Amino acid sequence: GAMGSDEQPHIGNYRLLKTIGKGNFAKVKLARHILTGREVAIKIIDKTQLNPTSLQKLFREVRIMKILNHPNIVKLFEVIETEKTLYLIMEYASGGEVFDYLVAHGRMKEKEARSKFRQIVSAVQYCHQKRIVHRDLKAENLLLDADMNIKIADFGFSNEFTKLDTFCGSPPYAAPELFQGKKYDGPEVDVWSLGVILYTLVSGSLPFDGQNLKELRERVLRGKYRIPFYMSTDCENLLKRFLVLNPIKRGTLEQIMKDRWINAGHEEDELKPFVEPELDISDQKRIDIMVGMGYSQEEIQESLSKMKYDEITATYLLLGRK
Amino acid sequence: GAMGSEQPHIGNYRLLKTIGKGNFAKVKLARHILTGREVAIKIIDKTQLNPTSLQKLFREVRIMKILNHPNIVKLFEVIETEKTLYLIMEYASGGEVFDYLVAHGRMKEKEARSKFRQIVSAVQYCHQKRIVHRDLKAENLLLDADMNIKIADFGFSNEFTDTFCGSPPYAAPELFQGKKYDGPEVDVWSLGVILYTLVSGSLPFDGQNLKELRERVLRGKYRIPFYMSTDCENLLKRFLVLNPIKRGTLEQIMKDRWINAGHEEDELKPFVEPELDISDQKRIDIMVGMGYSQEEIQESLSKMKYDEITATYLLLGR
Repeated sequence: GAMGSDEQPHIGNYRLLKTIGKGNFAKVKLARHILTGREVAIKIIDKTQLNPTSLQKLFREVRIMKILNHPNIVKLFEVIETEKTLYLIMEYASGGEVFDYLVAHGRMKEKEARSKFRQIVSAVQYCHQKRIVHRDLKAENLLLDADMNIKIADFGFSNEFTKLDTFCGSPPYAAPELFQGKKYDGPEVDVWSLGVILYTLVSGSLPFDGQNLKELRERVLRGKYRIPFYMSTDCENLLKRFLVLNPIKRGTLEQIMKDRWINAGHEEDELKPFVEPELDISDQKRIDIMVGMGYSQEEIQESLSKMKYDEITATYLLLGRK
Repeated sequence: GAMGSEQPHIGNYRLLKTIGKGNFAKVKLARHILTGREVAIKIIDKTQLNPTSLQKLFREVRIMKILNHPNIVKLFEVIETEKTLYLIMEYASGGEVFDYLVAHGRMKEKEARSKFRQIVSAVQYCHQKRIVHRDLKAENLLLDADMNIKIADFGFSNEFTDTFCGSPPYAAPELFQGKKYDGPEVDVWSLGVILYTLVSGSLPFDGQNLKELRERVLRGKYRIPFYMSTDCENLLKRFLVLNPIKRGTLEQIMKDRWINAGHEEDELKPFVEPELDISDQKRIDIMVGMGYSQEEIQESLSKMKYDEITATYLLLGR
């Protein structure tokens, strides 16, 4: 309700700073957590505009979001739900989109590229192991935070909840089996997209481009791409593992993590499937601070163990980093 | 005498369809004439048994007489002839829990909860009577007409029920470590596997052959579906513990949050067999109406003979 003399609007314990994404059934605002100081990105979804089927799908998606806990996937911090609106307090990536960065600053050096691709392959692999496939990757799915770390956004989140824009991003990342008419589900598809993502990181360009769809299709179906003169032969070899026309001949991410290029300069640190560490819900330094914010220990233990995504849990998580 | 070439009888029971045929034993649906109640009769050809099998058979009869729990198939009466043995017991019309799962999908946690309290109670009770199964399968959990659990053949061999069919997936990891495979801990692990089926509608560990099964059981990792409450997940982490020493005890597990949700003042606690009421006049008067003497009733009921009076009295209880 109005909070502070002459300040910005608030939802829940969050100060709303500025709209940083508009479009369709959803807005996104930058916000600051009053209790804690952290900045967050808050999804605002108009429930009003949604039918009961959408509504139910949305909630199950929000449930998936809760399960995703990876250093490179944007984390969910809190759900505030009103009568007309749904507020998803997400982790904030100020860096922008990866591909945008690439256009602005040119290609990445293979070392820089490797560091990011490791994170991307780790993140997308973690999602596959949980049987979450996206099958629709666009530039808009890969973000950078203020620390130039990869944050994957909206993975497993359907497009209804992010307007006539649905097909802008997809074709350059779509796998050839879409244009052939063979089945277009399965992690195989995502793998195709990841190879494309690799290419843009090290070349600063799309491996398959086109002035129109006809032209993009032609190239994608044919699967041929410049190996720019600067591209190390190991990088060329990695690409061969991702961009194979026949989907069953593509490498799984689990195998690909063993590749010579992905592991270069990481002798003792071979990339592996990510093992989710048990969330410590007993950090007493953190609990004491919240006691100080006027929350009872009884109530903290409860929201934490229950793992409800309310203001208590959020504060804890945000206290943080994260 | 005969019933007319119409269904045959044995004792006070009329014999309807056969519901299970195995080697050594058959099971027939039957109706108890005096009372109308539906029963299952296990018919065992003594004729074809060597002394050892005979003894195993009688141990299983001893064990049924001890176990009395609303969720363990009860014994009502025994009829023995020099050559045939009939055990008259509760009918479970619902079939096997796992079958019901496969047919109708997983239960909602509220539903899985109330079945699981029944299962936990019953096994803890057997452990309390010092009876440990070490061989939990799907066919050990049946459902009755009212959707209540009825554990069958707990504490038995399977000689009188093809045998290694269902048990590997419920087998405890120590089975594949050449250690000792006894102790209630094994039953506890299996119980963890059963939870998984109730809430998921499938198995936590599976494989196309023994090796594959072993590898997954030994690793002890398993999928947590999106729909599964974190409380349910936490409770599972108390049963599916690779180290037999670190596995939760039933008596402690009964106090779990999940186990008790929607039962705030009615927490799960070890079962306490009440003393059998042998003094229900309402029933006794009905029985005297059937031609039984007042005192032959006490004779039978005190001693607890599993004869025609005892069966009649208990059957009148339901």
